[PDB]
Amino acid sequence: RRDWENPGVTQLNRLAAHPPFASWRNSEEARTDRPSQQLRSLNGEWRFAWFPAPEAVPESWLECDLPEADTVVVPSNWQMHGYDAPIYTNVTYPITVNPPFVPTENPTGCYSLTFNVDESWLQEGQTRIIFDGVNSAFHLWCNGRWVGYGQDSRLPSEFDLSAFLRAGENRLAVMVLRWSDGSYLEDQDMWRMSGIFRDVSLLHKPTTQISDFHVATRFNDDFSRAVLEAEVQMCGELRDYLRVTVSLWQGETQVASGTAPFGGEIIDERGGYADRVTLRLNVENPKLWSAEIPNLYRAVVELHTADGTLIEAEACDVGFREVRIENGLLLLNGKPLLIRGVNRHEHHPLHGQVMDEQTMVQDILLMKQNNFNAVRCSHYPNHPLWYTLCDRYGLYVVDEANIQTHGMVPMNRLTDDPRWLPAMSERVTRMVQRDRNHPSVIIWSLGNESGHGANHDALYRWIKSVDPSRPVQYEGGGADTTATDIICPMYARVDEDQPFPAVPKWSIKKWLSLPGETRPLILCEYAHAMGNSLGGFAKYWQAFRQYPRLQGGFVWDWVDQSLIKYDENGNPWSAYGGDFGDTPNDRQFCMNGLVFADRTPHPALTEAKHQQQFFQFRLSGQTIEVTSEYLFRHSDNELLHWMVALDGKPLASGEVPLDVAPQGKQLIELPELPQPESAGQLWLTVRVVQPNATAWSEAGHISAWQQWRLAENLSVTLPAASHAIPHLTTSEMDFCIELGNKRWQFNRQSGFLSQMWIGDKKQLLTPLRDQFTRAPLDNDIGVSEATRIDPNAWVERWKAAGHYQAEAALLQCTADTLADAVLITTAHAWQHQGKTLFISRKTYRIDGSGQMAITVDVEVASDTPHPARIGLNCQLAQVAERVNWLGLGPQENYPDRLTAACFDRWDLPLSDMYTPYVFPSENGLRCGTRELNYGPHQWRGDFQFNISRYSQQQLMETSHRHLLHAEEGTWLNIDGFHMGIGGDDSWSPSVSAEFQLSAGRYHYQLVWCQK
Amino acid sequence: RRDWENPGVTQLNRLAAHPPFASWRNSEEARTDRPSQQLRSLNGEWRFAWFPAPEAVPESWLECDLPEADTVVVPSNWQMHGYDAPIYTNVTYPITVNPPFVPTENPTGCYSLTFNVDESWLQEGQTRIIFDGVNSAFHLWCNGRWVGYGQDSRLPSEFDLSAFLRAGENRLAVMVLRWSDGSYLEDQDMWRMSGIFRDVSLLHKPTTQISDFHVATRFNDDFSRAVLEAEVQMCGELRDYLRVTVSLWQGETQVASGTAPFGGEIIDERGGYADRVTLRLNVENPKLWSAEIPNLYRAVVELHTADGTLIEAEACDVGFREVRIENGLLLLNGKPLLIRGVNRHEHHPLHGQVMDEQTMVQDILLMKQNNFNAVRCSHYPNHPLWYTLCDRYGLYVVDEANIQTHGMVPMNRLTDDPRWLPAMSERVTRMVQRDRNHPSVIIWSLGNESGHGANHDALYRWIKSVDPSRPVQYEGGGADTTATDIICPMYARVDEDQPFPAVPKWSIKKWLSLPGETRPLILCEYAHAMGNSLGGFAKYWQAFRQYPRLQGGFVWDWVDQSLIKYDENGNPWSAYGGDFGDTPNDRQFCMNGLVFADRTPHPALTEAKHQQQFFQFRLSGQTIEVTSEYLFRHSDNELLHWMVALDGKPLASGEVPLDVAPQGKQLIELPELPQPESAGQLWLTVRVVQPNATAWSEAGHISAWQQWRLAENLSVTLPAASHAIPHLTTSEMDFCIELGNKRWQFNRQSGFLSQMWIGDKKQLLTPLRDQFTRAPLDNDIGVSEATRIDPNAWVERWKAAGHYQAEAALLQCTADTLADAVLITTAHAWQHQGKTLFISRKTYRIDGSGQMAITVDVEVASDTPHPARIGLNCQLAQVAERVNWLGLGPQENYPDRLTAACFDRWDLPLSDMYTPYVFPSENGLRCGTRELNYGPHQWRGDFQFNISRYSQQQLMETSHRHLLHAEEGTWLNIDGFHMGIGGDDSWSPSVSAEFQLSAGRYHYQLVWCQK
Ligand SMILES: [Mg+2]
Ligand SMILES: [Mg+2]
Ligand SMILES: [Mg+2]
Ligand SMILES: [Mg+2]
Ligand code: NA
Ligand code: NA
Ligand code: NA
Ligand code: NA
Ligand code: NA
Ligand code: NA
Ligand code: NA
Ligand code: NA
Repeated sequence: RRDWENPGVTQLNRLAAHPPFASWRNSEEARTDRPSQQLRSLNGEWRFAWFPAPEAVPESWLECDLPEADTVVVPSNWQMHGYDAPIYTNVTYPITVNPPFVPTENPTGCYSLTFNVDESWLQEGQTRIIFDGVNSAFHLWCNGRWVGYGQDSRLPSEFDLSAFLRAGENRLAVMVLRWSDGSYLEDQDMWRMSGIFRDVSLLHKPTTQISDFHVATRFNDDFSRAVLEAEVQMCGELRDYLRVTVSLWQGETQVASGTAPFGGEIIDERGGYADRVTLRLNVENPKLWSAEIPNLYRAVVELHTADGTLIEAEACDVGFREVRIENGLLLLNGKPLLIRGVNRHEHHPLHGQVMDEQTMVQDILLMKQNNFNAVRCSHYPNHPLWYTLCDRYGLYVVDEANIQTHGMVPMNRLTDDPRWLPAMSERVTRMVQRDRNHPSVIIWSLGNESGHGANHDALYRWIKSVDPSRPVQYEGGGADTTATDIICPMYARVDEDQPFPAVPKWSIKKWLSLPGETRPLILCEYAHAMGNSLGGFAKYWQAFRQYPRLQGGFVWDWVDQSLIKYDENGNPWSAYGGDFGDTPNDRQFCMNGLVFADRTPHPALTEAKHQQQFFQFRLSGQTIEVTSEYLFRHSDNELLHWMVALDGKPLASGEVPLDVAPQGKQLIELPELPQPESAGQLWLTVRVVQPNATAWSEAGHISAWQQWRLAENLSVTLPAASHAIPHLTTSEMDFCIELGNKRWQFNRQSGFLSQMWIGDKKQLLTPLRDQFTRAPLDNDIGVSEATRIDPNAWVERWKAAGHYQAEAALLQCTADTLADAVLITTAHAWQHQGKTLFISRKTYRIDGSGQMAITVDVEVASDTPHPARIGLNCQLAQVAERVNWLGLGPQENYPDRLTAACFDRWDLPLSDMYTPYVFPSENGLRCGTRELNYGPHQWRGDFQFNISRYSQQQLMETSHRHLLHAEEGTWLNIDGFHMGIGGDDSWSPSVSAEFQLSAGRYHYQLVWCQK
Repeated sequence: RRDWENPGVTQLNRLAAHPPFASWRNSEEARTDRPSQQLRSLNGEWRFAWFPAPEAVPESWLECDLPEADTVVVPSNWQMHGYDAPIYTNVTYPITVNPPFVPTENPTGCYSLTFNVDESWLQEGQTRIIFDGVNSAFHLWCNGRWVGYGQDSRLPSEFDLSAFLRAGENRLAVMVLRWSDGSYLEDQDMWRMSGIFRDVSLLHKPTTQISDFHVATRFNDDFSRAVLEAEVQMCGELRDYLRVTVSLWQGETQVASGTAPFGGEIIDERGGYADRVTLRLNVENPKLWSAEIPNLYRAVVELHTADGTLIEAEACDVGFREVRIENGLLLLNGKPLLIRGVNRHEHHPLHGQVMDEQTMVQDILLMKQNNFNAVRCSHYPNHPLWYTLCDRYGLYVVDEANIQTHGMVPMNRLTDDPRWLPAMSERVTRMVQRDRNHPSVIIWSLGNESGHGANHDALYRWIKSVDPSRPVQYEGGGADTTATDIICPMYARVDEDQPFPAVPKWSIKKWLSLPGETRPLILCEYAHAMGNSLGGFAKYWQAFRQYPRLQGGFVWDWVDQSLIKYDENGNPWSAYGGDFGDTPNDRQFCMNGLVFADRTPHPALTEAKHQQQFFQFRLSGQTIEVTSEYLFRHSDNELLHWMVALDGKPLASGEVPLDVAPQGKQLIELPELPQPESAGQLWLTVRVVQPNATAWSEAGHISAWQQWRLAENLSVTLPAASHAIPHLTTSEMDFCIELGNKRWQFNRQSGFLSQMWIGDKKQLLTPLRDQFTRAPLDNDIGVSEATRIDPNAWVERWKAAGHYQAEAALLQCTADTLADAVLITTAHAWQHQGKTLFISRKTYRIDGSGQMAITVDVEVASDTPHPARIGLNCQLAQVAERVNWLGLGPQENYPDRLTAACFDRWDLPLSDMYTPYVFPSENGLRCGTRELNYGPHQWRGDFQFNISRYSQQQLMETSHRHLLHAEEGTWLNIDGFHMGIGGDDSWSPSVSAEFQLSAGRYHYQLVWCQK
């Protein structure tokens, strides 16, 4: 029959979808969410054999274990055990595009298990097997007898095994296909993996059973009264003595209870549902659920007889919350949401797409600790535990149907085809049937990047009909179609229009006010966090705060999709697409996360945390205004610490308790600050600290911060006249300057400081030279490759103009003796094929104090692409343990991503001054720096710098971070000016005009001396 | 696999649905709609073997013909050849209700055909088979090899046979199943038949082919400009030299043309459809399509090369029209429709559910001739030729999906179940894909009586998305749900509310103005035409005309669903449900047609014609005002004939051409009419006559009529005093009156006129007695049965009150002699077990002129159910050929169904005074009669009458019309008063209060004399 090549067959003998069941036979166990004896896990050691096609599977495998088979752990993806390569591709399909057919060579995973069943399970009731996730399709046998078939990798497939099992030993056989017609709806850009990758379980239900239940909560106008409505469905024989009781619990306190026999209200001419009942419980002053305060109740559904004998019980966590769009605003409990969201794929660097509790909790804690309140299930229903954890920890969830057809041409080719409506309907309907009782799910999504087809309109309406409690969104076909309640674009910019034909990405501010438009706007994807990125992140949040109908968005994305590989020595290294031998591939485009695969933060995470802060600050005189952005909670775990420092030297500090109502304001008057005697700039830093630990954070957690410049006292005092006078020694090749045992050598051929000496010790391994380039970031490169060059990309514009190739031509090199100093004057021109790109004019002034004052004035040809940087570089002989600077830090920061960084005195190990981006680039920059200290050296001015053991050349020429080698000495890059990093997306230039180096003429000055 | 018990499997290897194809290889043949050699009919003689189950089918049938098999005509229903019994059932399922399972005893029809295929068909291109209608499911084999599977009895199933066929002799094997999971969606109230009941064909297409095309017509504000947009899709290899030309023709004149290569506009980020193109043709002053003037163009779609070589051509008829709902009104071409509709099942008394052109054309002609402009496809897509004929003759069509689940408890059990959404979607989507190019289709329907479920809402939105040119309607779940653009109730009454729980049927006038309601109301079913019915029909049309938003409805229904059976002598008779040995059955509830199965009209059809007239009339003095109800056409085939008569005697007549604009008025001034010499009532009759023949009518066709009373001259002149004096003779048992040769005998024990003589000739066979009962109409009975009594039904109320058993008790019987007359005075009481139901007081006055004046005064007990009639009856000895009367006629007419009848002198054969309803009842009544003549007898007064060879007793006791026997003499029923017939529905009392005999006291008077 080849059911895996037929979209008319998505399942065979599969049971109906339903909310999580456990079939408790004790009500109290249901109430407390204790493990149920009737729900058994079949996870663990299974038998597995790989085959090139389903035709290669020997008939004997159905009857008994194959000797060639291995013992593997389930759940698992079989690629993670090295049976075949995990394929990765971005836009194009991993297979030949000819629907509904798949390749004849279809990797087949043969799973089997020998397991025990209690006789009590078979003497009464129903025994079913539950596969929470099988990728992408499977056939099931039990004791040699065929049971059924299933598709959709991301939802549970359940089969009745009551007629198949025997008491004692039984054997399952599961034939898993890598490719099916299901694969055409599963084109998410990620590692293409297969197998039994989610839990396998056995569930025993009584013959007379709860088959479905739906929980709704309606509210009065001010949410002081609620009605919990619970619809319960049954299967089996209806009897007059049957009853349903629904009880509601707040912790250990029962708040309400209701009992009724079966028999629903009349709904049409033929009567009503005899096999259903709806219970209604009044709740006075309900404790409302939100991400801020995840108040939960417990609902217990008891199926029983009139005399009080329990048949079975089911239960769920209930969150009293209302989600509605009104007057163009998404409201939760009557209040407008501001979505601090992120997209999160299910990814583990070691276990692939297998999810576990520890990884999930780790993600949620890190998200909430970094001021995220929302998550998008990109792009499929998640492991069932995810929702439980989001209910309890408090996160807003967008639950998304497992439908992506991004490789189709055009994108809507399947989704506009009525012949694919059945298969698509199943992916939407079975998701809703499973997850509808979770309070954390506030929005349904119809899938991702599948264009806009009629099937979307149909399924949009289906959800609106069955579940009016949640808005429906969908981005395909231009982000504002008739299939979405929310304008939900991907990578629409703040101020800049991108007017693509048919599917424009308008400025988000402009999009809101288009003729006739009234809906809220929440970006389903924004701020592409690929490599050194999140440039311009602050621009989004300023817009979100200013515009009521701009209600936030979901960052792309949470975690790098890298996998661990082992070299010749067996050492682990982070691998991306193309490293597993898969071709065609899309290189490092799978790594766009705010955290590394091991959940170590990227520098961008702190920028996200700062901008997503829940308290806003203003300073007027001595008064600090604190405004709460919380909608529900008072600031009952918040203390404001303030500190005033003169150039990093602390002068005054204090702490004030925060007492701010939701949306409220608190004024804090600072005490009289003493005027410092010394020159310099006073800086005020405030931080919000959480004194008490929570479910999601430790005691002392910092949740918010802000800085201001206070009084500045400019230095007017002249330094004391120096006793020593520097001497100029002139040879043919060199201008030399001597001061005691110190020496500065300027090569007259090159026109650069070629060496410095302190006694017999040399300071430089490479001369001090101008630098106008950086090792290209992911955003500089875009989609440009060696075989497919994108001439628009920043790196290619730099390469074509000769920026990386330009040679310094000496125009001038003179030396003059002043009264108290030696003045070296130089001029250079960087040319490429007759074209002067840059001109650098310098003076070097060395006086008796041992200070070298360097003045730099650069010309940049108006018609050359704006340079990545304007600065100097050298390789220092010194290798020191610590780096000490007065400037923005402590973390890496760039001009369009420095809001999170604070001005202060910072001291870090040299290793912290390098960011280990998997794909090496310009990294570790610190801006707004007024003083830098490294070993004996001190640099003073107003500059940007990075400092590491890796040259810009090595970073540029090395593909992976694990292939990098520490060079001799220390490479220093000191920039007068540095270009923004961008990141609005990673496939087109995204650096905003104000962060491009376009002024034409630039000036900076430095002082180099010994500390 | 048992695919016929799986709602997830509705087809295997079935090709996509599409508009009618013929694959012409000649453009002129496509333009002219001539037969195509590439479309071959496989209709004719096939081989057939019946089996009790699919398991009972021998494996040799796949390869070789069975000797036990018979030769049958295809298309056919196998129940019509007597293989098994055609089951009839209304609300209940004919099978055990256990979805998706069907009975193990599942009658299986094995069809096979051996046929020739020419090598040329297989050498190149694609050969497909098309089964237009197979009931209910089937597997297909070709030359022993399995091809595919299909469900949905009412749409074509198509399969590619290109790889299966061989040059020369080929054999098809079709295993048809009576029951499948498809049956759960096919629970229409009709005969349950099966087999290959629509056409079978072979279609040859090239490999590079037109695979789909859609035609839209859009207009400017005043319909003076139009754009025809034609989307053309292809299959096969795309080449740059490929072209599509769409040409539009008005007869033999090409009005527009457009040519383009393949490649549609960009629709998303992935581009557009390379295999599609859209052509736009401008049309100035288009001739518009309507039911009034069915103007058609021909669109020809040519697939060709750039150098001019035709590959293939497809085509369709195009009607330029716009259907939209605006401000609560359904509009066609800017004008509000008034739907004069009827429901039409596909039924033939000899061929069952097999349809032919002759029958279809016969139905359409009769419909249009009786002023119908609309048809509802109750309850499934029709034979493809139906739409062609409606396009060409001009009828508005509601195309309805083959979805009915009336037997489900509750009615929406399947339609609210997402697991049934795939199967339901196919029934909707494949209908739209087939029929979307037909201009006659103006409204889509989601099916019938399937409650309201979320699946309806999903499919409603699907249609709205893919085809915004047509409104969507659906009655289920209360007629006004979110799945309907039109309030479309079944059997909602005009003034009377029926407030059923959950699904009330409001008064249609009330329904429109319910809080928040804005939609149009068109009844999907109304005026149930079961037996002697359509009482109160005029009430609907008065309402339709008065209320803008009441836009008509569809009568239930067109044709009686009786079948032909034969007796011992081979004489045919009409059989209903239960006559074919099927049980449980719903008796004569299959016969609700306006015409008999052979298309002979019921009397009700003339009432429909008159009420649905397109011209309205008013009279003011001498002025006749004629108002056109046409929306588009001038009255360019209409002449007004007027006649003035005095008690049936013509005094003046004339004719005036009608020249009335649509919606316009014409005033016609009648000439000076001379005052008559005689006493009596002048009557004016007008009729609209069509002088010219049309496509749908003959010359002289009468389309409209109306009558008014003019001047009346009351008779004041005393008749010449009669010389003869009647004489009274008294015995103990009789009062006898003598006048020359004439004798009247009144029995003194009974109190009735027992005999009359003229010479030796006796006039009566049964005495003249009061009658208060009628042989019960289908409406009087409702759903009441002998085993299941409905005590609310009129017949049961009458029975329980003793009306049929009432025995006359004599209270008074006297004889008086007047100067010139004999006076007989009588009084009777009708009592049932001590209770007096009626009292009748009479006088009989016989004077010297031979005239017997009868005065009747009746008392009806206020607490007895209102009587069916208040009259007299007798069995006359005479059998005469003709019946002549001055009153309403010529056809049968009742108090609530007499608007179509005209007051004139009528003369018919006796047999025309009996209406042969298949289920015998009171019939043949004529109302408002002032004079009746039969043989030697004349009756004068103001009465209702019927006259036949059948007593009320025989009509009541005889089940079928073919079992009736002419009794001796002639049964005369003369009523002072007669109850209404009702018919708003036929399962509850429907006789309106104004037509019930509730006055308590009644008076009428008759004169009986010799003519
Ligand atoms: Mg399949
Ligand atoms: Mg700041
Ligand atoms: Mg089926
Ligand atoms: Mg009239
Ligand atoms: Na906002
Ligand atoms: Na990605
Ligand atoms: Na606090
Ligand atoms: Na690199
Ligand atoms: Na109307
Ligand atoms: Na019927
Ligand atoms: Na005329
Ligand atoms: Na009868």
